[PDB]
Amino acid sequence: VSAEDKAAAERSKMIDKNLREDGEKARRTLRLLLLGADNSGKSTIVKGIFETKFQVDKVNFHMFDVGGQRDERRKWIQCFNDVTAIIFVVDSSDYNRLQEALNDFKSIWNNRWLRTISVILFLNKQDLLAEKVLAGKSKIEDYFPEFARYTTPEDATPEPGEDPRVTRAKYFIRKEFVDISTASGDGRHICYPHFTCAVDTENARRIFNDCKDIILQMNLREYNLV
Amino acid sequence: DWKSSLILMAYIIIFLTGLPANLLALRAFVGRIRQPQPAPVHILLLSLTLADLLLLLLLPFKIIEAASNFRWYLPKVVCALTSFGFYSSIYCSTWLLAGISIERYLGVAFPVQYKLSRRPLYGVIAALVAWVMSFGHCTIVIIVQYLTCYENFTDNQLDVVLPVRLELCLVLFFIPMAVTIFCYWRFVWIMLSQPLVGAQRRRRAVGLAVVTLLNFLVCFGPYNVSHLVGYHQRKSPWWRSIAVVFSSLNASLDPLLFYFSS
Amino acid sequence: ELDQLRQEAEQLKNQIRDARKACADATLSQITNNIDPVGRIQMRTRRTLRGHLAKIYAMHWGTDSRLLVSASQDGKLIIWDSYTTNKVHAIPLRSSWVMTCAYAPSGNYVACGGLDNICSIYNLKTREGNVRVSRELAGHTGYLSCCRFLDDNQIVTSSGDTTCALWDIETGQQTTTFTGHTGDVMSLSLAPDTRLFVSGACDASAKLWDVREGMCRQTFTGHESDINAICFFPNGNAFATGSDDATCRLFDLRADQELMTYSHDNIICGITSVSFSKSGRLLLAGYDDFNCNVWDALKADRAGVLAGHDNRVSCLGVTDDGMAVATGSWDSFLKIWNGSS
Amino acid sequence: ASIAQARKLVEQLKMEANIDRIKVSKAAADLMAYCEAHAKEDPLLTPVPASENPFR
Amino acid sequence: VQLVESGGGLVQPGGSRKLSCSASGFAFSSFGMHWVRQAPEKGLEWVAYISSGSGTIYYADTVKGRFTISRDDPKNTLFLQMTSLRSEDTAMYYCVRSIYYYGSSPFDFWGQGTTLTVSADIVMTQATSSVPVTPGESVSISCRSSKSLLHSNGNTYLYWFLQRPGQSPQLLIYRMSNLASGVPDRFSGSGSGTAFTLTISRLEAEDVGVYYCMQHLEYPLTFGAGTKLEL
Ligand SMILES: Cc1noc(C)c1-c1ccc(C(=O)N2[C@@H](c3ccccc3Cl)SC[C@H]2C(=O)O)cc1
Ligand SMILES: Cc1nc(N2C[C@@H](C)O[C@@H](C)C2)c2[nH]c(N)c(S(=O)(=O)c3ccccc3F)c2n1
Ligand SMILES: CC(C)CCC[C@@H](C)[C@H]1CC[C@H]2[C@@H]3CC=C4C[C@@H](O)CC[C@]4(C)[C@H]3CC[C@]12C
Ligand SMILES: CCCCCCCCCCCCCCCC(=O)O
Repeated sequence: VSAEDKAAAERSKMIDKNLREDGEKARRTLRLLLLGADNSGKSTIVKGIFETKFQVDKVNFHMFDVGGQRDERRKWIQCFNDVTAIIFVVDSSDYNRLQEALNDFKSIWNNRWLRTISVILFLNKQDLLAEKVLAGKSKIEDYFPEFARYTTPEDATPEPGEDPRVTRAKYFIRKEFVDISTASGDGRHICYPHFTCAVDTENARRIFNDCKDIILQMNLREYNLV
Repeated sequence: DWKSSLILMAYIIIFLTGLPANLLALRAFVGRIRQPQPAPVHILLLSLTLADLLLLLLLPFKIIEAASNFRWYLPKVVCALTSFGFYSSIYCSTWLLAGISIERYLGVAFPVQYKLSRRPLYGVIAALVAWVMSFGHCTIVIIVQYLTCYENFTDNQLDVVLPVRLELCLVLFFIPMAVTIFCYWRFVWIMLSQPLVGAQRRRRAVGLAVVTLLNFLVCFGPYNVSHLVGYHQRKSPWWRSIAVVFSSLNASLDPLLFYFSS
Repeated sequence: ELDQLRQEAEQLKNQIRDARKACADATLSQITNNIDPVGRIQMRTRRTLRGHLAKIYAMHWGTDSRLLVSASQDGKLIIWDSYTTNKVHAIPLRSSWVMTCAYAPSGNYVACGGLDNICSIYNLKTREGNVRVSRELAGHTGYLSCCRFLDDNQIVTSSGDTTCALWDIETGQQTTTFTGHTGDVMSLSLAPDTRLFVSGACDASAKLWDVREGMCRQTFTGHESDINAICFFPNGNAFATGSDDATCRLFDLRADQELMTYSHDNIICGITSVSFSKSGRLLLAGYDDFNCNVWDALKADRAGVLAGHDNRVSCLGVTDDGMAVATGSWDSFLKIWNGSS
Repeated sequence: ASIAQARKLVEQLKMEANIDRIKVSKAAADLMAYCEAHAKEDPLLTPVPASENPFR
Repeated sequence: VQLVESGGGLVQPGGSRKLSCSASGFAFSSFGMHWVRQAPEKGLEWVAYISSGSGTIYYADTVKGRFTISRDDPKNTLFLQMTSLRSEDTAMYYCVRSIYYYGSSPFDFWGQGTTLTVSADIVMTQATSSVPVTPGESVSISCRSSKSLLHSNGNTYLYWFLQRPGQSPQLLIYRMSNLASGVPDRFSGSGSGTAFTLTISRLEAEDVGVYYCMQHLEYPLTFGAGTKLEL
């Protein structure tokens, strides 16, 4: 190598050092992906790309709400193949648009690229769903025939002091989403369903816990232990 | 004799089962290392495969030693080099397994921190520490030696070999054994305490960790127990030849648990 | 009104199909049967341009055939020196969601774009010695999928808003827009003469546009899935598409129809990148099966496999002199392939 | 509105239909001639010697 | 882009002095920096060189030990600690910049200069030193190296610089064939590995000056005595 080719190699080494430093700095933040519908309320969860940065337990999170591009979440979802998780906010109070939400979740779950990306499902608008169930004007049996023969499973966890009807409705929605999630994947990625009241401040904690579990599973896979 | 024939059969079976498997594991781990951002456990696994391969290359010398019954052996230089390499690779594998246990415990007790803060430098330093603690100790022993192929020792030499064996046990096995036992016990208990949202094969991993701990305690256990037994009896045990067979069995069983488990 | 128009459209499509059938006196496969097969193309990884820390979606060779620019989610736009594996520049992009990159024919400028819906033009040759963004071309309502330079002042970009645009870098506004697609445009290829270009969209169609007139000339509907990549034959009278249904196709601007289909039963994954050789006899084609396949463009016989990548091949380009083939994959690697004699 | 939206599609289809289309055989022959006429200048179809290879 | 240097005056022989080069208008951290001295009524002589990041440092054989080069990237300033000032150091010191990457123009901008008055090398040979040339006609300068400057990479590393009277030298050609930006088309470079020629198609009053040819191929960096153009 010449004297001006040695200096160019030195410059390339400096460029590589700066690249390594930038990669080390950018590897310390966990990236997410906000998905949902117009009525889901995905923006008010943690309380074209609309990045959102929040930190919990000294861990930096980066939520990428990809608005703007306005159709199926397709042909740009390949970029979010290295994200830690996908937050799928769904409005569980509107039964009319519920089936569209289940179809969207099925499409996202069965994606060829998101075959290893766990989905953190948030059943948003819990208070509205409870009010709708209590009123009785709107019945889920009209939209979902399977709800007529559905009953709350035994050994459940109805921690809030709520009526069985609200608990039964919530469990039915969660069961539908879980049955959609468990039909494929073979355990490579799993869905974490949570209930959000649109005023809860523990959404960040739930996301952190689910991301910790996902990262533990990835570490397990890295050890050829799973 | 029957014992020599059994030892030779075990040695040849171990070599045949290990050399292709270890070569495949070495190729796979080299490929993983060349991939961007290797984990420390990957470097530790690469070093473990290198140590296992180094042990396996000198296995033919132990085979011909068993065949000749120490009666007919190559010159002293070859014996001193091969025994040193074998006994140093044993302890290098022991310390590398101890390091892999630490990495596995770290990646489960602190998942997010392990994923964020890990660097290949930690694995490189662990591999260097293992290599030093094994090879440098064996080099010091062989240097003090110079300043049947180490089968028959006189009474004068016994008073030197037995305390050195005690040291090479209490410092080169009991520390790696303790850290491996602690790390795998914590791994198993933390994993059992984990309420995996779904069935993601978190029981097979616990079984594999238990199997790996048992493999460690069965392969490197009796060999180093023989050091204490010989020190207590003030005479080299006669079953060292069969304990080193179990110690070398780990060199072939490692790719089964670390690479071919999946 | 609406009913008659929907019908008139159907009868026009039927007329186009009948004209295409009438002009199809023969087929390219049966015409090119007496030519000797190219054989087995053996290619070895001459260089491995490593240094990216994330999955690559784009690369482009310089006109000198020595410098190439690569884009990745790491957030950098490296200007590699392929001969010596040297990073001439490392441009930090504002948005890491970059799926396209380009190299100007003069070599002075590069471009990048992606989910930010903005084409950023960077000035490589600056008196300050650094690379600074000379112009940010905003005005697209969808993610940018491909951007190509006409000259130092004009650049054509395709976005996921079913439109392609011709830009004026000096001004910053769309000189001409290209409408007609009904799906996300995923690739574009400028003709050798840069007076015409083609775009492959997700509606399984390819449209031949005119940069000056601004109107679509011909359409090509032969695929069954989204067209992830499109190239252009060196003579400028044909082009090759690569879709998600694991089949390439060779359309002709004069016969207005697909000539041959490059498919195999063993391959079920879609094509991500397509580029021709300098002579046009070879058709490089990346695939999601971590492999790149070399297709004999005249016989549809796989003449080789460029299997050296540990992840999906996303970008692929042949040098201007045809001396090398560079393939980029999601494993953050960039390999230069060259034949051995 | 839909009338103008369809009218535009009808006009585009009419414009595409009324174009000059040569025979497929002639286009295939032209492509074959181009491929066979630049074969010696293709460093991938015909590999160059390692002396002239810049990536050796 | 502007380099201003200060810190050079009258120094007693055997003393010490430090030169400071203030850099502004460009990315100083990415540019390799040289020091070039020019004795009165004499040609340019290379002194020292510090790369980007201060990785490699190269000094001339006539200053090694006595002089040291250092760069303060954060404050954009280049320095030369000149010790044991002999009476051969009585020359104007320039602070040239040089970025090295495929296609770079090394030695692009030369600083203004600071006059310090102390009370195995490729020998380039610019035979002619005085040329009576009248505006309008073509003139060709001609250097000649001892070692062929054509490396295997294919690049002939010879640079051509013109100094207008009472002005800092300006690069006209890089790697012999290449022409520097801001440089008129008429200046041209034609080269052979041991013979190098610079031709100006039209003479201009601005063009008249002393033209110096340098080799960047081996570390010691030599400049030809130069060819003054007389109007
Ligand atoms: C020191 C010294 N001075 O005199 C004598 C005798 C010794 C002496 C020799 C051997 C040992 C001894 O037990 N070893 C060492 C060894 C054995 C064989 C080949 C290489 C080595 Cl390094 S390493 C492993 C250990 C073992 O056998 O398992 C201890 C002490
Ligand atoms: C300070 C230190 N030492 C390590 N090794 C362990 C053994 C195998 O080798 C020796 C040389 C030291 C580490 N190994 C790993 N994986 C880490 S860590 O950064 O991921 C990490 C940091 C905080 C909490 C949990 C972690 F997992 C780490 N850190
Ligand atoms: C202890 C004995 C038996 C084995 C010693 C081998 C060790 C020292 C050698 C062998 C292979 C080497 C590794 C190969 C390449 C890499 C990848 C690089 O990104 C970090 C350094 C790292 C990880 C090297 C660290 C040192 C290394 C692990
Ligand atoms: C064979 C090498 C054995 C050496 C063992 C050293 C292990 C060092 C572990 C340090 C990791 C950081 C500990 C947890 C930090 C925290 O509290 O979060």
